[PDB]
Amino acid sequence: SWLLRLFESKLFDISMAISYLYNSKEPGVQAYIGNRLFCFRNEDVDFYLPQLLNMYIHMDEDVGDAIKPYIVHRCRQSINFSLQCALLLGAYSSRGTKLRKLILSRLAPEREFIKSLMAIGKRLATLPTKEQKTQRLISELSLLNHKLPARVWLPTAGFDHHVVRVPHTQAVVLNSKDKAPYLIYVEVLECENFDTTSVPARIPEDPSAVALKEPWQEKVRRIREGSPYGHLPNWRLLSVIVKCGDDLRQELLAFQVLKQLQSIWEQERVPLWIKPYKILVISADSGMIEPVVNAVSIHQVKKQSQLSLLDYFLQEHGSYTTEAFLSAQRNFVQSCAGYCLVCYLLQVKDRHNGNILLDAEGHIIHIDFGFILSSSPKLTTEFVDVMGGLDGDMFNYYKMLMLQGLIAARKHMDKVVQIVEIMQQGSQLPCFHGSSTIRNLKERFHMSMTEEQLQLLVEQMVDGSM
Amino acid sequence: EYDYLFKVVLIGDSGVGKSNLLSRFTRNEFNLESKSVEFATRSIQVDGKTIKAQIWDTATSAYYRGAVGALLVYDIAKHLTYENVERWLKELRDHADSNIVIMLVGNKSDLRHLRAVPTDEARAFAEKNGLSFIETSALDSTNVEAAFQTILTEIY
Ligand SMILES: Nc1nc2c(ncn2[C@@H]2O[C@H](COP(=O)(O)OP(=O)(O)O)[C@@H](O)[C@H]2O)c(=O)[nH]1
Ligand SMILES: CNC(=O)CNc1cnc2ccc(-c3ccc(OC)c(OC)c3)cc2n1
Ligand SMILES: [Mg+2]
Repeated sequence: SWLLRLFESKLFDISMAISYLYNSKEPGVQAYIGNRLFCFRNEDVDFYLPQLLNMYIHMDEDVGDAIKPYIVHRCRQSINFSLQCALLLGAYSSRGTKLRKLILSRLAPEREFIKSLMAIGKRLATLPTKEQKTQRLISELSLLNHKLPARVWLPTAGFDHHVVRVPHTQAVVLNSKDKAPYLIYVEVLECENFDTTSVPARIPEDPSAVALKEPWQEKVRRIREGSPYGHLPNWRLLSVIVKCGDDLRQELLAFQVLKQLQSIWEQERVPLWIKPYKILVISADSGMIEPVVNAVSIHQVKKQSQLSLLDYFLQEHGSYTTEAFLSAQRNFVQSCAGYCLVCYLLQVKDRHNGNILLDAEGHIIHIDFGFILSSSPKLTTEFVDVMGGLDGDMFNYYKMLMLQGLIAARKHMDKVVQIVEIMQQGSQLPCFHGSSTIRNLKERFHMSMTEEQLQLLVEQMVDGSM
Repeated sequence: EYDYLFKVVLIGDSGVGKSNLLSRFTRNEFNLESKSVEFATRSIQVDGKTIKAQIWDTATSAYYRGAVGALLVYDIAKHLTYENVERWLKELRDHADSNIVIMLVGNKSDLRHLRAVPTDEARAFAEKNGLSFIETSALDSTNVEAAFQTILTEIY
C-alpha cells in the first residue's frame, strides 16, 4: 500500500489532494480525500475553491459528492464562504443549481447590496459621456447610505467588516462605454468575526465632497474627515471597480496563476515583482475588482504630463545618480521581467500602455487578461530607455531575472498548469478554444531544454519582443 | 493442531470494505484501490483454545452452509448501506443457520468528517435485535482484530 503511505505522508498537501481527486476513479480514494480536506487549513483550500467547485459541476457525480461534505461544513461556518460558493456555482453553470438554491435558503442584505450596485451600472447606458454617467452615479450611490450600516461586506477585503458609509462624491465612471464600469469608495468597520458581531450603529456642507486625483493616503484622510464614522479606530476605507457587463472568470483564472507564479519565485528566491489584483465573480457576465492603490495607466501618464517614460521617472524620482531613481529603476526592471514571464507563459495579448499601469514605487502592472492562451481577435523603446539602453547593466540584469525566473518556473510547473487544466473542464471560455491548449502551456516551459539552451531561448525571446 | 474451525461470513453492500477487513485481520494489509467469492483463514487463541477462523467473502445457501458467525458490515459514510441491513437480515433469516451470532460492523470509521450513520442510533439497532455491535476501520486497523476476536469468543 504505497499510495496510502503517500497520503499519510507529510508530502500530502491540498494541491496534490486535488490532483488525485481529479484523476483517481477509485471511490475509496475520492471519499478519503474528501475527508482529508477537513484536516487542511481553511486558507489553503480557499485558493482552490474555483477549482473544487468547478470539478463539482463539470465532472462525474462520484467526484462532486465527495467534495460536497467539506463544502457544506465551511458554508455553515462562514457567511462569506457561503456567498463565494453561491456566486461560483451559478457562474460556471451552463448541476450545482440545486445546491445554490439551498445555500441561499440571512444573505438577503448582502445580495441586495450586489444587485443594487449592478443595477446602478446598468442604467448608466443612457448617458453617452463619461461625465454624464458619473453625475448620475454619484446621485445614485447617495441612496445606499440611507440603508446603512447593515449586514453587508466587501469580499475583496482581507478581513471581516461591516459596510457603514459610502462616499458617493468620490465615485466615478471609468469610461464612456455602453455598460461602462465605475469605481467606488466604501467605508467599512472591521471586526473579530462577521458571524459574531451585529450591525454597527448609524450616525448622519461643502466639506469633503471634493473629487481630486491624488494619492491613496491623502484621499482617505479627506473622506475620513467628512465621514461620521471617521472617529472610530475600527474605520477603514476600501475601493472596488464594479463591472456589470464583463465576464471576470478568465480574470479569476489569471489571478490564481499570478499568485502561484508569485509564490514560486518567492520560494525559489527569485527577485521578480508582480502584483495580482483581487477578482470577484458575481456571474458569468458581471463582477467586481479591487484596483491597486496609487497606480495609473502609462497612456494616462504620457497624457497628463506629456512626457516620456524616462522623463517621468527622472522628474518624479530623481536623477540617475540619485539613490531614489536607482531603487525606482530596480523596481521597474524586476517588474518588467516579472510580468514578461507572465505574458509569455499565459500568452497575454492586446498588450498596450492602456492595459499597463505604473505605481509610485516604479513597478509596472499588467491588467485586462483577456485574449490569453487560445483566445485572440513586445519591448518598446520607451521601456528599454528606463533600463539604460540595450547594453545597460540593468538590462542584462533584466534578461537574467527572466532566466532564473523561467528556471524556477519549471521547478514548479506542475502546480501552475494544474490551475488552468482543471478550469478548462466544461468552460465555454474563449481561452479554451483549441482542443490542445494545455499542451502548448506545458511546452512553453520547455522541460526538455537545458539551462545552456534556456539562455538562447531567453535571448531569442527578447529580440523577437521588438 | 488447532482445536476447532469456525465459519464466519462477511456480507453487505459492495464497497463497504468487507474485502479489506478480510485482508487486514488475516494478512494485515489494506489497499485503497479495489478489485473483485473468496475466503481467508487465521487461527487465534481463545480461552486456552486454538481456533482456525474461516472468514468467507462474497462479491447463497451454500454460502451459509456451516456458517457459525455472521458479520454485517455497513458503511458509515453511506446511509443507504445502513438502510439495507433489514434486507440483509432477511437474507440471513432465509438461508443462514438459525443459531448464528450476528455481529454488526460499521467499517470506514476513519472517515470521521464523512459520517452518515449515527454511532448511537446504529448501536441501538443492535440492541433491538440483540446483536453485537462495533465500528471498525480497515485503513488504520481500528478494532479490526477486536471484531473477530469477539465474534470468535462469543461463539460458544
Ligand atoms: N477511508 C476508508 N476507506 C475504506 C476503509 N475500508 C475500506 N475502504 C475502501 O473501500 C473500498 C472498497 O472496499 P472493498 O474491498 O471492495 O469491499 P467490498 O466492496 O465489500 O468487497 C476500497 O477501495 C477501500 O479503499 C476504511 O476503513 N476507511
Ligand atoms: C479606475 N482606474 C484606476 O483605478 C487606475 N488604476 C488601476 C489600478 N489597478 C487596477 C486593477 C485592475 C484594473 C482592471 C482590470 C480588469 C478590467 O477589465 C478586464 C478593468 O476594466 C474595468 C480594470 C484596473 C486598475 N486600475
Ligand atoms: Mg471486494
